[PDB]
Amino acid sequence: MAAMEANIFCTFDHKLSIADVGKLTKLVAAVVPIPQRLHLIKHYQLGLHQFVDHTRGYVRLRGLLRNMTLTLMRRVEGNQILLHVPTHGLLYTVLNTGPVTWEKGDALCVLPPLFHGPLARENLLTLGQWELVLPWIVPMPLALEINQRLLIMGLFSLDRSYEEVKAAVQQLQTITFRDATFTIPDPVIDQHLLIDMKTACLSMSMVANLASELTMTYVRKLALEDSSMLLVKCQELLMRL
Amino acid sequence: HPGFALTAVRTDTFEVDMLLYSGKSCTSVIINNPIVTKEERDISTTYHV
Amino acid sequence: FVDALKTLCHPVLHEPAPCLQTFTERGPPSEPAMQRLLECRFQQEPMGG
Amino acid sequence: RVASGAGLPTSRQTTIMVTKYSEKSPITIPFELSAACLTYLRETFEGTI
Amino acid sequence: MENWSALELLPKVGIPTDFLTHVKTSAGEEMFEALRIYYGDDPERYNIH
Amino acid sequence: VDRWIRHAAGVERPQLLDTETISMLTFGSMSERNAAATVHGQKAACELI
Amino acid sequence: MDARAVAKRPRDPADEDNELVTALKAKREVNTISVRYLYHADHQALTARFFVPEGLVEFEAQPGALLIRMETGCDSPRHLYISLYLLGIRASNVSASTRCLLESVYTASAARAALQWLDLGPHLLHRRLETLGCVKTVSLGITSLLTCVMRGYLYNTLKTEVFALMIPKDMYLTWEETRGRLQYVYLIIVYDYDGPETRPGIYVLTSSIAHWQTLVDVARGKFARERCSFVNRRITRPRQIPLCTGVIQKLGWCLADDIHTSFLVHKELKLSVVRLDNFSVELGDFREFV
Repeated sequence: MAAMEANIFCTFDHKLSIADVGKLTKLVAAVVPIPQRLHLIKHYQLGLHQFVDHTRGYVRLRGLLRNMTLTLMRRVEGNQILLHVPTHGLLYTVLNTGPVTWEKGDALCVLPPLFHGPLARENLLTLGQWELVLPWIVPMPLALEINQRLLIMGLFSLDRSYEEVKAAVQQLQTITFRDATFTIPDPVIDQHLLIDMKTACLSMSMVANLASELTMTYVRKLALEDSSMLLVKCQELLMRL
Repeated sequence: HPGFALTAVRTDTFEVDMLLYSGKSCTSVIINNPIVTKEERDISTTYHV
Repeated sequence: FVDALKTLCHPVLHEPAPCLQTFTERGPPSEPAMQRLLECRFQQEPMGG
Repeated sequence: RVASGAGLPTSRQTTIMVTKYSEKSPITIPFELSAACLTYLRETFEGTI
Repeated sequence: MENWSALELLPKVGIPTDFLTHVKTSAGEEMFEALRIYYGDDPERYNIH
Repeated sequence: VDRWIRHAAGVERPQLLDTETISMLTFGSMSERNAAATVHGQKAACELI
Repeated sequence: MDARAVAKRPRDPADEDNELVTALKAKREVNTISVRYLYHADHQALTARFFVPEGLVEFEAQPGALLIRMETGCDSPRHLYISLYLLGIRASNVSASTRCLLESVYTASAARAALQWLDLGPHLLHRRLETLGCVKTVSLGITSLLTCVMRGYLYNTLKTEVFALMIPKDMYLTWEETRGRLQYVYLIIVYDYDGPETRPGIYVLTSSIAHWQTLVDVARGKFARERCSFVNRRITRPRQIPLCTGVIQKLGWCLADDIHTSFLVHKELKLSVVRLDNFSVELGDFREFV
């Protein structure tokens, strides 16, 4: 066949205001995925919007976003966009779409956006009932704790009264990474979390049947002999003795 | 015969010829010169125009 | 009717939980003329006496 | 607008404005050349029939 | 959106029109993308900021 | 009851791993082997109790 | 640093005469060797020569076949370079007819050593192997010196022909019903546990999936049987610490239109194998998983 293309041209169909083509000129070198990967793509397949559904689930997005072909936008103009498919190991600039500030040397991750809450960006590039959603690029630690929060929401959801789950989800969704707050957009328990519940409980239970007699006992051995701040809270999570 | 009745619907596809009509200078079609992008697949070079 | 058995017998034909949500969501009608239809009080009573 | 009669309300003139727009629709055609075809196209070996 | 006044001031070419259904119908049934009609004489054309 | 319904209506054991059901919830796999020999062509019908 | 100097287009090496020609033009000496044009000068493929004893050449004379090192104990034969086919005799996936078919083909002490060194170790198979890439340009002597690609396309010298990856048909598997425009090839060893020994079952699983998490999620689908048998052995035997139940390593990619059946032809022994045609090699690494 024709091999996978490095340069991909995107064409909009809806009439582009002189105001809005200027948003894409400021949107250059952004991380925009496509599922298709042909040479002359439609605008419909740009970005994450096509995967919005009535389910309104965040994990569906986290899961479908993993399969999409990440592309870096390039050489925007009237009538044309030129997405580039990056090659592994080669350098690229990356525009900072999200509010999160990027430390030097930090690794980055791609997760669907987490709206601030009270405020939203105006320059959505909505047109024809087609909004331009793009995935957030976040530092690795924030992308870790967003998933840890989501999984804890999924594990706590079962075996708990539905009113208790409201109180937990009301706080598990807000994240104060790097002094900014963020909120997961409609995190919902689903089948997509259910299979991960099964794999997490299975791996975490097979962990319990692999630690040696001394490996579990090390904390007891440590606290009975030496104490520090780290050990105080670990004495707490150990429930009783 | 049970109490209810059925009202099956059924779509049917017909292959067909179609006659378009369009007036003189109904549309202008502005064009530019075609451009030739090139890639190298170690084994071959595909170009697109 | 035997030919229809592959769809008359599917559970989604025989479970009204999806229908009850849409029926309860709208709720009682606001019209006064429907009101005579609205009110009847089924009340469980012990069989002792 | 035609002039109105006695006892009938008259017609105020009505300016109208409208706008047409262009629609974008480019095309693409790939042709590929095998590296064997390019290597003989430029490089020449011992010139042999 | 589309700026109107400068259309009512810029020398326009002039062309015999043709639309089935009196222009006001095709302005009323949204035949064209952008449109506006004013009945009297909008003094907005005279204002030049 | 499910065994006896599947054996009567003539469809049986459509069991797909949970990884595949999650994918079918979107993509909708083409889970129908075609006839050994179709002399007529595409077919369809629907059903409204 | 002049304004024109940044303005210059990048200069491709073919536009400049070869470095040997740049010396000979300066010093004018004329050797018998034809340094007018350098061969192998356009090769994104990276390669390595491996001496492989003549007992393992069979079914590798055809260009395109995995090379996998196999560490075994004894310091004298530090390693040994198994093909993918030679490893099929040990696999439980392979047909008994195919297994008894190709097992006759490896009737050499050098190859039988491989079965012995496979049986010898208690530790799991996936540990001992390290994939090296694919055969091309068999030296074909009393001791073949196989050229093996570490990265890039397999093809002839002069790019006159593209060697194709050959994967024996019993190992080849596809999860999906609608193939993507491009799809990655992964090699998958999967232990199914059993009393006397945990017998391995090899597979090669082309798929458009690239993400590791989604890939292993779909993999546990078919391998639920082996995974549950691993969990069952975990409780059946105390003080037994069996580890991972399949292992996946990214083997490269192919365009998924290239895939089609074929057969290898050797010693008048036809062998049905799937044939990825323009298979670029991009090695990964074994990734343990439950």
